[PDB]
Amino acid sequence: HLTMPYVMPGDGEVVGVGEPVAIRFDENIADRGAAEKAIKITTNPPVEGAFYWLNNREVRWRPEHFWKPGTAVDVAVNTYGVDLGEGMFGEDNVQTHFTIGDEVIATADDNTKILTVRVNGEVVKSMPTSMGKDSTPTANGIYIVGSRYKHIIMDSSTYGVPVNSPNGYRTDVDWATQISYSGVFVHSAPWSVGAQGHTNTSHGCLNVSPSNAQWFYDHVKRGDIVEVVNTVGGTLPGIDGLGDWNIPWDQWRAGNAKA
Ligand SMILES: *SCc1ccccc1
Repeated sequence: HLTMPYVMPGDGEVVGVGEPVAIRFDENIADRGAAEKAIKITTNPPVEGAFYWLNNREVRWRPEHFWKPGTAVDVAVNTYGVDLGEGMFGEDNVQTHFTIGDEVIATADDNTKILTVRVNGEVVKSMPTSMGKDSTPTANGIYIVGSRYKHIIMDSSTYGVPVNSPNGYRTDVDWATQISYSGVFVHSAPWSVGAQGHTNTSHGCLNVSPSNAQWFYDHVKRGDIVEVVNTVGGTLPGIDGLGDWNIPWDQWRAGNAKA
């Protein structure tokens, strides 16, 4: 019984200031503490960080605050032959190096209905946006940018939710940047340009103009941050998959290796 670790982000990547280290196993880990002790993270400049498990197969490590731009990170997952509990052994090691890019923080403020992109503190874009309508609102919180798609079909049935049901949907969109595993995206919405900056019309996604969505796709990278503030929604879950920063540091740091 072997289990293979997979580390994100990829070796040689540049990622945003929000990117956690992720170590994800292809089997449930019975002894989380054993996995944690086998994983060594080196930072330059050196920063404290801590492990927190999103579920039984994936642990994350990050610092208290967003990474400092230019930080170099080395991840040594020394799991080959290590007993991860219930007679499961690590199949191999993984060794990954990556670097933190520029500080890119985009804030969507429902009081202004503008998505402002700041690069190292400077506004580079101000994008009118239309967010989730009151019945399906966009959650407030900190979102980590994930994958991007030039065109993607978003079908609720991907999440076990029938399309012709209350929480259902089926649409195709261009220039989509993923910001939660729950299915929140920044994307092109030419049909809501009138409403962008004025009225929330979406199902939760951040609708922007075709040009702004393409800009986002081209220039915002994995690990950059989107913050949503002042909506009528709740808070993005800490264990979403891209919601890691919504867990306060004191809780994160304490971890969940015994849970
Ligand atoms: S963008 C569609 C969507 C539905 C539910 C939750 C989040 C996003």
